[PDB]
Amino acid sequence: VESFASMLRHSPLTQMGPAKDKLVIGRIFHIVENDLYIDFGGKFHCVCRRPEVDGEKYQKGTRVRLRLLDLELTSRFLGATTDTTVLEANAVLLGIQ
Amino acid sequence: AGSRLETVGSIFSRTRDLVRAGVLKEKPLWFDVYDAFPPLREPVFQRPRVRYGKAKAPIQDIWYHEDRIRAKFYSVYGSGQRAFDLFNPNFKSTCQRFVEKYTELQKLGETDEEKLFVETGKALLA
Amino acid sequence: EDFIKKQIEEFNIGKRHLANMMGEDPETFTQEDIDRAIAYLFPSGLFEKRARPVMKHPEQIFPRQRAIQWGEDGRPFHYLFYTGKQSYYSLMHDVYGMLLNLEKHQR
Amino acid sequence: EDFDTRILEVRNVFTMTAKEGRKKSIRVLVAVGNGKGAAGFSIGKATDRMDAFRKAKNRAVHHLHYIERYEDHTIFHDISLRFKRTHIKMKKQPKGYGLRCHRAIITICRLIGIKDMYAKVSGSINMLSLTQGLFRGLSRQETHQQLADKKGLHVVEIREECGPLPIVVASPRGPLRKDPEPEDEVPDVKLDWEDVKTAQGMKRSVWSNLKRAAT
Amino acid sequence: NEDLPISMENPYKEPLKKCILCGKHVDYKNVQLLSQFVSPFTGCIYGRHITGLCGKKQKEITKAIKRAQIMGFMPVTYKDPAYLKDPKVCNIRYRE
Amino acid sequence: FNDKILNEPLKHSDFFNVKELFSVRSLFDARVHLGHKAGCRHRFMEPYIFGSRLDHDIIDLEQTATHLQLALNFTAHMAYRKGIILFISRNRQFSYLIENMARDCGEYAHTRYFRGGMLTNARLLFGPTVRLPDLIIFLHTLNNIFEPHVAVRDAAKMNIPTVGIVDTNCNPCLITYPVPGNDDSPLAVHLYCRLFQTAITRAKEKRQQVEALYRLQ
Ligand SMILES: [Zn+2]
Ligand SMILES: [Zn+2]
Repeated sequence: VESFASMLRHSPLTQMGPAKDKLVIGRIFHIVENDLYIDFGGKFHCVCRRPEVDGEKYQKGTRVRLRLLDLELTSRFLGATTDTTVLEANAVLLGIQ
Repeated sequence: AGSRLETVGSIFSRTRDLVRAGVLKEKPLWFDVYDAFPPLREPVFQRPRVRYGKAKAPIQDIWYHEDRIRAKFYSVYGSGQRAFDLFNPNFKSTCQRFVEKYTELQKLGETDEEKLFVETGKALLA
Repeated sequence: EDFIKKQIEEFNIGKRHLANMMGEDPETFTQEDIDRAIAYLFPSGLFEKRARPVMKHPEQIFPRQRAIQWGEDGRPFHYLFYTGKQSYYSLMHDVYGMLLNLEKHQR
Repeated sequence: EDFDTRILEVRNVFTMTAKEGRKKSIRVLVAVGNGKGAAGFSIGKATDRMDAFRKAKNRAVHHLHYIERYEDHTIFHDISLRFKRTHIKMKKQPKGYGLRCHRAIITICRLIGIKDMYAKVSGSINMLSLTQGLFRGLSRQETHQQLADKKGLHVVEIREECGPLPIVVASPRGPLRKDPEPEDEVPDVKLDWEDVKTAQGMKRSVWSNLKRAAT
Repeated sequence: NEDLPISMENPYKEPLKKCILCGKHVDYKNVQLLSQFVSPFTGCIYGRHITGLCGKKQKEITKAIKRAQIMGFMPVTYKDPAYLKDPKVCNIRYRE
Repeated sequence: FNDKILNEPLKHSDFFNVKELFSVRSLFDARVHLGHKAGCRHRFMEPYIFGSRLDHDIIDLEQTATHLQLALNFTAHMAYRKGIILFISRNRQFSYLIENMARDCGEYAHTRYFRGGMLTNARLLFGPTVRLPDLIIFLHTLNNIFEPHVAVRDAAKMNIPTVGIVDTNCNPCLITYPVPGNDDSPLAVHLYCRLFQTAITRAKEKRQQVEALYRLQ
């Protein structure tokens, strides 16, 4: 059997390093008007505006490429004891495939 | 009857104590199942508190020798155009090729870091 | 309810009497004739039409009593019982599902 | 049907309203218990005293506790507990001592089943804090079996009435711990000056050991 | 056990940010640099939020500016028009 | 003599063999091990966290597997003994999935706004002789303002056992069976729904088989 520490080591989410400026492919799984909801793996999904150039091959199931500025997007504010999460990661949609 | 005091103890403790007293005449459906297979921690209410002085979280941080040489790799040679997939298991990145072949150089046996980096760099170029 | 059942029986027997009362021993005595007959029998003179006399069937007279949502074992019938608004939430669920499968297909 | 309800405090409580003025609302506090350990207190607030009584006793039977008793006559140890600003110091007492406690504590412990306890309350004698702190301590008792299981050792009793005979009261239900209990010479415990004053006999009071009625 | 994580100092650690003058020598006679950190119209010394300087460098810039202005190297009320062409570094946008 | 059909699974450890239903590989590929950032941590979920990976928490999948085994065995025994299992969450993303899972099985779901007093003022709210659920599964403990749930507190008040998926920002304090795992990702939520549905289904056909056997003998 393979231990969870070995699993975590030979997991791609750990071999990625920090999410910043890492090119990751993902799928579109939900659309609202022009707000594409893309998964890139990991815990959360990202939301990206539909690019107006070539804006019709961005449908449910499309493979896109993402830059992944952030992985969870949390921040603590002035009076808070825990931080305010938005349950969503940050990424920039660069194209298809 | 029952006791709606969620904070004094657990539901198991309150129910066992009431049926021992003789107030809750019929045992609830969950009592014998709990008595057969209790969880690892008794669900007793606890007030969360702030750590104030010299108290730190015992949660450690995850790091590796592979993470060191990944640091050096992403330092000198940027994240390549070969994008990460991150969905399929056993996905091996270009940096993953770098670390595994750095590792085979390490175990074949040698001394110095800069020269490690150079023969693995020419080996990637090959 | 047994109240509704014996009230329906009483209404049937009463409208039979009432048609025989006025002129209408034939079985077909319609509701507007019932209203006309009771209007003649008891001359209303009350400004409120709900304060006027009425002869309707107990379905229209009595309000809609909702059926028992659970049997003789607990175990309520609808899966959305514990919301307390089972019909509205089931409707919301059904419309949302119809939107979902429509999207995956495409007064 | 085996549950007895006793009122403890009835207060005439006013609030101010825009039109009427002073609005009298009766707030009552009751304790409900059967003489087997189960007891609970509650507050009932209404405009009528009978409505307040009914609300209070029904909410208490929905908010019951359970109180462990040593031999169904007294508590397991001495309990020192401060609830907000009410310090209650209670001591287990042997049989026949009677309920030498505050009158509210006497009623509550008669509803519980306790018979032989000493109890001195100090700070603010507030009725609603008294009952709540008493129930906190009596529900946070530690019993002999729990002590034996926690320490892994035998729990024994040595009475002056019987003599040097050791009476095992609680044994561990699992393994027996073999290294003995560390004899800490000159133990670091927080004593009470009233207890030390009474033990040494400089507690000169004309009120302490007065001849009162039963319990 | 060979795959359990181990304790080290944080890799992927970016080096700490350095101010533009960090490691540089600020002198009161360097009225081109001091003029850079002085406002063009009213001669006001800028703050940390405008200059982007660390605390020590902001203190040296302030002291050198006041010293040069009282010793007769810098105008007080305005920036030198001869030095109103230097590389702008201060994050201030007056025009629109 | 029905205490055999109400007592033999109580002495058979894992009477429903639910340990075959999940593995650490399966939980990991469902991304159960992921958690929130270190500032979203809870003092009481601290013992369940394996570590922090780049300020993102990782949940111990061994503890997850043990707690999941215990919770699955408990809900299987309750569904065998014909309790009422109420599924509660406030995602608005997996609400449809949870209600559809309940309807695929035969248990109940509350995925909408929990109005004041469902479980507590239940007799005046529903009817004088309603049976409250004998088990509640919270798939997501937090409500939509990230606070622990009113039905968690109220099930503790009403002495109803609670099986709950706890994330790193959750309070596992008043949940009888906490399963430390990720509940923010579709794969993890799908695996939780699948496991609980299969366990409840498998408990109910085992119950009908056992009562059929007792009726034949
Ligand atoms: Zn500097
Ligand atoms: Zn979460």
